[PDB]
Amino acid sequence: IEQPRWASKDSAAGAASTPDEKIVLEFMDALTSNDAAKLIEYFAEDTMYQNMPLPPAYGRDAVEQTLAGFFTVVSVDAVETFHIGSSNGLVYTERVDVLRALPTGKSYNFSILGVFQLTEGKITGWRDYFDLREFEEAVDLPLRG
Amino acid sequence: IEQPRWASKDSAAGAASTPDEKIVLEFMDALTSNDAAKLIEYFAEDTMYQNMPLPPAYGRDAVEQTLAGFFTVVSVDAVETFHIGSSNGLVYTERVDVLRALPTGKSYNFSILGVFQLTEGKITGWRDYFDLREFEEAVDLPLRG
Repeated sequence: IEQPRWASKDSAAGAASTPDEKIVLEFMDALTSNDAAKLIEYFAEDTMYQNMPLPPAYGRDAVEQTLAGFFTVVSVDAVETFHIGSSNGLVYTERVDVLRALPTGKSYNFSILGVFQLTEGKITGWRDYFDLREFEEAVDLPLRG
Repeated sequence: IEQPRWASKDSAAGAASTPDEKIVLEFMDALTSNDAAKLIEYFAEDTMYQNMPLPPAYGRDAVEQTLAGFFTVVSVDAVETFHIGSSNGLVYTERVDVLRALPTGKSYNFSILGVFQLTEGKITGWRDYFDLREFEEAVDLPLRG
């Protein structure tokens, strides 16, 4: 997938310049592992993960459960981060995730702006904002929201 | 509107601390005017506005047309900004917008994360990321995506 017209060099992923920005970019790379056990290592005990506005997962256990269930029906084939930046303890990623439904083989491009909060290098909060119209079809799980 | 559990006092709207952050907050306040003629004044000639992943408006004319059309069928009744922050020339707003359908009187709460790029105090880019599942019903305009 190509770089959008509005992409700004000043905030490109390769220009990450804080420890937290770099950790989040590592996490973005690890997403294609489709491995909840690998991914949960990035989270603190006191944490949350939410695909807005679906019910949020609070605590590391719930997060791991959610990720595991997700990777049961969907593969993250690619993550392209156009922008990374940070402010007042929050890290922002403007990106596209390519998701593939395991039962159907259909692929989906999701334009996503996500916010991360890290405490001592571990994720205490992750909220992704994107259009969920196709997320329902892409994920063979009830959304519950 | 209630403060979400994950809200950080460190990045609260009232703590906006750069000229750009303050401008974007002023624009957030102006949205409830439902007045495209008022709103387009915040924009540069070279600009874009997109509700991801719907077709983008490029140039000031298209943006004003889009805003006018939206305000023909929907009222922005409230904008609650939980977080504002900025980094590498971009401004981020984590917020909820309350939209009301004019033909039905039905209200909708949208959880939105928006990125803004400003040049000399004027909007050069505005992209809102949120779930469009209800946007379709909320807006009595054909979606082009």
